[PDB]
Amino acid sequence: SDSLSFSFINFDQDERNVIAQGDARISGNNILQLTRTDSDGTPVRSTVGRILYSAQVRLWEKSTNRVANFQSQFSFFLESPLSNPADGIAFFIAPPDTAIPSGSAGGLLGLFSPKTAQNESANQVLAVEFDTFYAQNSNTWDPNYPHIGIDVNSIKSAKTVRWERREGVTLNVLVTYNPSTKTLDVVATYPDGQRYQISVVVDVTTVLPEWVRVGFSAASGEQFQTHNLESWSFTSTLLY
Amino acid sequence: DSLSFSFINFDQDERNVIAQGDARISGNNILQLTRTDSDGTPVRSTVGRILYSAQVRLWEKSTNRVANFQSQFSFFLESPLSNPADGIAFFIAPPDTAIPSGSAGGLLGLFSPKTAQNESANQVLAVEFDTFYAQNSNTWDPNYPHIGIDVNSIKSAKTVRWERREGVTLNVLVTYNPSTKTLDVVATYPDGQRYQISVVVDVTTVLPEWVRVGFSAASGEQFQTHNLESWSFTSTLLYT
Ligand SMILES: CO[C@H]1O[C@H](CO)[C@@H](O)[C@H](O[C@H]2O[C@H](CO)[C@@H](O)[C@H](O)[C@@H]2O)[C@@H]1O
Ligand SMILES: CO[C@H]1O[C@H](CO)[C@@H](O)[C@H](O[C@H]2O[C@H](CO)[C@@H](O)[C@H](O)[C@@H]2O)[C@@H]1O
Ligand SMILES: *[C@@H]1O[C@H](CO)[C@@H](O)[C@H](O)[C@H]1NC(C)=O
Ligand SMILES: *[C@@H]1O[C@H](CO)[C@@H](O)[C@H](O)[C@H]1NC(C)=O
Ligand SMILES: [Ca+2]
Ligand SMILES: [Ca+2]
Ligand SMILES: [Mn+2]
Ligand SMILES: [Mn+2]
Repeated sequence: SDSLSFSFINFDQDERNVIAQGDARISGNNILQLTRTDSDGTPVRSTVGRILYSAQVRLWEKSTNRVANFQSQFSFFLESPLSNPADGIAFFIAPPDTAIPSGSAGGLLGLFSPKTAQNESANQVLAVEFDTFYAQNSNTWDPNYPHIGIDVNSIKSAKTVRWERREGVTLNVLVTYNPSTKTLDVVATYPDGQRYQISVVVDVTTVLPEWVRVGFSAASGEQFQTHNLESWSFTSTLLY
Repeated sequence: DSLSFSFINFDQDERNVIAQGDARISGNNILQLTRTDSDGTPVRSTVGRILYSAQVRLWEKSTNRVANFQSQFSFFLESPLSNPADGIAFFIAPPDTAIPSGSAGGLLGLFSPKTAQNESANQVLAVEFDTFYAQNSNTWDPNYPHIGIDVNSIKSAKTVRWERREGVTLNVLVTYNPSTKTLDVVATYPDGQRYQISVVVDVTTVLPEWVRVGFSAASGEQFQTHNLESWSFTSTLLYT
């Protein structure tokens, strides 16, 4: 597999190329609802939901030293009745058999396990998070404000940019990886043009195995919010 | 909504290919569809096929959408025979398509003998590169080597005369334009010799909404290797 690209303008309830994990569901409105809701559609506590595209991505090839670029465009919105809505949605890359880690329903966003969430040598996850909950005595790894973060085998982001949550408002996001500069880029924009940028230098060949899957994860612990992905398009090309 | 992938060559640890029958990846990273012996010599009575694992949304009734697609591939054939058989085809079929019974020969791994010329029993769209045409056996063929477009029948809706070139790679582009409902084929040899064949066909009447795409080849009493060097594919669903 030298390249893979796909696009979801919206989500089909009869979608064939998605792996749904945990509470992830596609609504009759063609929205992917990651975290669980009750019978009235209200977000609930202690829920994790993830999707992965079924086709695997060859992110790099050790035997010829090729490394893939990639680009992921998506838009999402969050809804909650709470003052401190939690926990956040993330675009992430992980090994093809990745499953929801134990104890990940909360600040670990469905991506990490508590005893190893800050130990990079125990993880294989590259993620772009949209973190809404940052209480310093529980989400201790976080900056003390909502943020967009790039996670490199740790729930403690290698870099963050301050971010404003907007109840029910769609955020459009472009994540790009340039192999030649080993730069992972993140641009996020609200409908009014309000923008957020963040980037890090990361060598994916030391962070992830050669074959990966790509997708999204969201979680709520004691505090909750819905995490609604509306669209997603991805592209990756393996290059010398 | 859309999908694209490419194989510059074939990885022996591929994850997104469904192989059927005798298809395998060689040490040169070539997809060898039909069976070969231990010296790489073609053998009788063999079918091999591959399908990309991710399913293609070829059309959607409820939104009156039909997808375009393009398939770019290079293959070469080798045989010691003066009448080498039977051919390779790019094809599209329902997602659970399996090698039909009796299809190791002129049916190209695509059709079953009883139903091979009965469009009412088949769900196959294919572009075939047919090297064997003996009129008392492959009665459905024209009496010469040919490239043909097959619509639910081994009897091509249209063919163009073609020349087989031993061991030479043929470059093929197949495109489907849903606004003109035209499937066309441009095949080119390295010296520039070109072949053109096209058919007005409405995919919504020949194939289900969800399909898989790939290749098939076969040999019956006569034989040849059917070697796929590369394949790139893209498909986008558009309003019609
Ligand atoms: C109001 O709940 C906060 O305080 C509780 C007790 O001090 C914590 O248990 C709780 O943490 C859990 O929920 C948060 C928010 O969903 C989550 O980030 C964390 O991982 C725990 O699951 C929260 O801090
Ligand atoms: C030399 O074999 C030819 O004549 C034989 C006797 O009539 C046929 O059996 C034979 O047909 C089978 O092989 C061909 C070539 O591989 C294939 O096209 C056909 O489907 C049969 O499997 C061939 O015509
Ligand atoms: C980090 O994880 C590694 C194994 O992946 C382990 O050997 C090490 O003890 C861990 N370090 C800490 C501080 O937990
Ligand atoms: C053609 O196929 C259809 C559907 O399988 C079947 O009903 C019909 O009897 C066939 N006609 C023939 C055998 O010519
Ligand atoms: Ca957090
Ligand atoms: Ca034939
Ligand atoms: Mn964070
Ligand atoms: Mn033919």
